[PDB]
Amino acid sequence: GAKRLEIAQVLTQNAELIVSRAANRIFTGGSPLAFLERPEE
Amino acid sequence: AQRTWLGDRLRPLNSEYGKVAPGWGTTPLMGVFMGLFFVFLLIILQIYNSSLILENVSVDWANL
Amino acid sequence: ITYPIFTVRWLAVHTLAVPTVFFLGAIAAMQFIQR
Amino acid sequence: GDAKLPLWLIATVAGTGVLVVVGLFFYGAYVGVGSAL
Amino acid sequence: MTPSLMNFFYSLLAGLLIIVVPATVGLIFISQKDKIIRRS
Amino acid sequence: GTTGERPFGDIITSVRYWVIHSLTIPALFIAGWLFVSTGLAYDAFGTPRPNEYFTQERQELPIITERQDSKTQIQQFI
Amino acid sequence: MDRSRNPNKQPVELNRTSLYLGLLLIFVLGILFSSYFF
Amino acid sequence: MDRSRNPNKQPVELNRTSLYLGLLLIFVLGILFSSYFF
Amino acid sequence: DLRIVVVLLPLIVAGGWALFKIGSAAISQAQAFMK
Amino acid sequence: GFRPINVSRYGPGNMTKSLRDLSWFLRYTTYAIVAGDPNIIAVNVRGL
Amino acid sequence: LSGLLFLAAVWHWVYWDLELFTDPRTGEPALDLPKMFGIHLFLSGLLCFGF
Amino acid sequence: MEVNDLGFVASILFVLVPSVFLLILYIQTQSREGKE
Amino acid sequence: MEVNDLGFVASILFVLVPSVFLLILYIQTQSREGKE
Amino acid sequence: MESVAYILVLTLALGVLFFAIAFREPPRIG
Amino acid sequence: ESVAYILVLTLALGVLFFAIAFREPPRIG
Ligand code: CLA
Ligand SMILES: CCCCCCCCCCCCCCCC(=O)OC[C@H](COP(=O)(O)OC[C@@H](O)CO)OC(=O)CCCCCCCCCCCCCCC
Ligand SMILES: CCCCCCCCCCCCCCCC(=O)OC[C@H](COP(=O)(O)OC[C@@H](O)CO)OC(=O)CCCCCCCCCCCCCCC
Ligand SMILES: CCCCCCCCCCCCO[C@@H]1O[C@H](CO)[C@@H](O[C@H]2O[C@H](CO)[C@@H](O)[C@H](O)[C@H]2O)[C@H](O)[C@H]1O
Repeated sequence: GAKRLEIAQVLTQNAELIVSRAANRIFTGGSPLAFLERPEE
Repeated sequence: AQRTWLGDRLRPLNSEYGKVAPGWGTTPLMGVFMGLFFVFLLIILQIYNSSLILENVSVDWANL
Repeated sequence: ITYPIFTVRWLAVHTLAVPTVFFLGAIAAMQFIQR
Repeated sequence: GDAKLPLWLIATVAGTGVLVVVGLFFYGAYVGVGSAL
Repeated sequence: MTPSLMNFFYSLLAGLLIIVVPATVGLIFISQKDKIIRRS
Repeated sequence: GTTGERPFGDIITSVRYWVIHSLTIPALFIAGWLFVSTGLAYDAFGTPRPNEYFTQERQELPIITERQDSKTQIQQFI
Repeated sequence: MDRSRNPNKQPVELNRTSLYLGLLLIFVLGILFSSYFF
Repeated sequence: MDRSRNPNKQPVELNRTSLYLGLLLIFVLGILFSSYFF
Repeated sequence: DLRIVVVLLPLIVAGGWALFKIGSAAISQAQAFMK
Repeated sequence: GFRPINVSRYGPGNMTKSLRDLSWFLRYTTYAIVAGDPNIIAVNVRGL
Repeated sequence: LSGLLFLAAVWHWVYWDLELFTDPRTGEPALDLPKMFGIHLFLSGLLCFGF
Repeated sequence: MEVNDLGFVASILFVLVPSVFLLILYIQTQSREGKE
Repeated sequence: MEVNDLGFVASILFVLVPSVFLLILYIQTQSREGKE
Repeated sequence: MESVAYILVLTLALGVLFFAIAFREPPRIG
Repeated sequence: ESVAYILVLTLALGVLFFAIAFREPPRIG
């Protein structure tokens, strides 16, 4: 579980970048991550 | 919001607006193309002043 | 209480004062010499 | 340090130190290489 | 090589070597020593 | 308000400033005296001496005729 | 293909006293430059 | 001796299409009379 | 070129007084910011 | 037979459900990693 | 040409919001400038190489 | 070619100063229409 | 007496056509208040 | 001189011939 | 040729008169 938290502790701060890697291959006309309605603090 | 035949061929050229490269980006590629460009501007300013005069240039009215 | 000795302003005030009184010693000597 | 001395006193001797080096220049217009003498 | 090109080329040596690298090393190797504190 | 460093009325009030300025600002003053009493500013900077304007071969108020070379002419102008 | 109405075009608000500044400024440029046009 | 406010001064109502008639009428008088001023 | 030698001799006694009289506190200020 | 879809033909109200799913596909992946069992991925995806 | 420029100049004054000037994220009029700089200059890059 | 030397003064004030009189009076009506 | 033959065209359009521009915009503005 | 004085007032009359056709106000029925 | 100044000078003097009589009176609020 100490290793399993470290996998989440690499993915949680990298999740905002990883959708911009993901959505940029399936979407063309607009820079999509800005269209993401992220949950606010 | 009026669709034309014109505007359905350029809306993929103007579909996105704030899509942006990540943090600090391709800045120093643009920096080293700038520093090559300022040196190129500094060379041609003294080609024309005859202060980096070379052989067989002779910036003068003896020309073609 | 305690302040640092050298700072940016120690270099800001010495520049245009080290070439001031070295030039003030220059100009005060040139009137004593003559043609 | 506690060796502080009244500024006003050294306001004089820096001020007349300024006064003698601009008073020497107006002496220098009247003898020397630019005086036409 | 021409005697006015290399007299210009020695400037691009010296205007680099005196002005630029003692600005860059002369800024970033003192700002990285005196780092500001963000923890308040 | 404050800046972080020592104020100016706290500097000159300190006697440690005047031990390093009883022998230094006269020392930089006398170095300017020797820059011209030895005549080094005549040689290092390009100032003509006040006997060496006009030579026996030259009374004709020197100016630089040609921009392109401009370095053997001053040595010809002495 | 079909017209609409603009959600735009704010009007202009040149004041009474600001007319006097602009009318004077053209007339000093009138009495300055009319000699040079002759 | 003391001022007041007018119970008067109706404003003017020159139409958009009536501008076109007046602008055309001056311009046909422009192209008519400019030969005679020369 | 002996005359350049005598004119920098007040330049080097300027900094030569700067060594002995303050500089014990300067190395402690050079000990500052952990570098 | 796949082509990448354009946003202008798709719709902004149609894609605002789309882009939050892409975070949600990995948000439940980060949930399942610390949960130690991939059951929550393998039960909220069947027939999606 | 300036007559054919002026007749096209009066066309865009009466017709705006031609589905090209807004983002899909909301309906406010806003146009992408750096993607358009790549298509302005590529036409000027073609036209200098022609010249 | 001969010319009267002053018609270009005359037929530039004959065309403008009644038309900018007329161009003054159309704008005011537009403001009134607006109700501002 | 000599003259440039065209300054009276030039310095009658230099003074008028910005001032009747300015005289358009005051009567633009002042007629908005007045309770239509 | 005079030759541009005719062509000015001609094409300024012709400009209103374009403007009154296109920018006629719409008549509304009531 | 000569009455083009005295045209435009008296318009410059005329606007000096109209700024003294017909100024906007500044009302305190
Ligand atoms: C690289 C750009 C460039 C440059 C330098 C020139 C230069 C020239 N053209 Mg030209 N031209 C170009 C592009 C360029 N052209 C293109 C793309 C077209 C097609 C539209 C034309 C079409 C054209 C025609 C039709 C004609 C010319 C003419 C001319 C000549 C005179 C006009 C002049 O001085 O322009 C100088 C222009 C510039 C200096 C603009 C450069 C803008 C730069 C990129 C701005 C960036 C500088 C930057 C802010 C500085 C900081 C850098 C660094 C210090 C950090 C000259 C030889 C005319 C002529 O009479 O000669 C035959 C002529 O008839 N050209
Ligand atoms: C092809 C067609 C060509 C047409 C050309 C038309 C040109 C138009 C140029 C008009 C300029 C008119 C200036 C308007 C003036 C004006 O608009 O009022 C003053 C104006 C007031 O601005 P505010 O912020 O108060 O805005 C309130 C609004 O009501 C103003 O519109 O301030 C300025 O505009 C500053 C710039 C002009 C300041 C000029 C004052 C200095 C000169 C003083 C007088 C000279 C006396 C000299 C004594 C020797
Ligand atoms: C010292 C200063 C000198 C300054 C001089 C200023 C002079 C001003 C003179 C302006 C007159 C402008 C006319 C306005 C015209 C105008 O105001 O619009 C038409 C106008 C409409 O009146 P209405 O009853 O509709 O009123 C509605 C209001 O909005 C009008 O103000 O009817 C008339 O005024 C009739 C008289 C003019 C009719 C003229 C039409 C005939 C000519 C047609 C065009 C010619 C084509 C010829 C083809 C070959
Ligand atoms: C090239 C330039 C090099 C020259 C540099 C020298 C410039 C500085 C000049 C000296 C500074 C001016 O000196 C100014 O004197 C006043 C006296 O009223 C001081 O005022 C001081 O008064 C007394 C000291 O007895 C204290 O109680 C007080 O707290 C303090 O403010 C100011 O703090 C100082 O700003």
